[PDB]
Amino acid sequence: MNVLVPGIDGMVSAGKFEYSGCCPPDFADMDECTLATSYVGLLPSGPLWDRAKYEAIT
Amino acid sequence: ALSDGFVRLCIDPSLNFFGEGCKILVEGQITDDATAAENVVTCVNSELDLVE
Repeated sequence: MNVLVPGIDGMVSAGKFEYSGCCPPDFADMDECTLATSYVGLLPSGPLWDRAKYEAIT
Repeated sequence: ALSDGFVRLCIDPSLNFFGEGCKILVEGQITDDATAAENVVTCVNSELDLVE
């Protein structure tokens, strides 16, 4: 038979689901490197920005 | 010549901006503190460069 585990309602039987993969990223995934260079993509595009946006380092 | 730019156009503007189609010469005396050489015509840019 199953192996019972402690629970708020006494001894019950536990189990697991199967991985879904639809979890939004949590605080942990966010990093300064992650988005510090990201906003370089919010600027417009043209001859005045192409070189500058390409040479961005962090 | 922009490598990552668009194909058909390349503006390439000039470094400065003025026409100097006509010229004016101002002659006068200076003081000891002046660094400019005497009796040699030189071009004047702006008031920020004066005094010295």
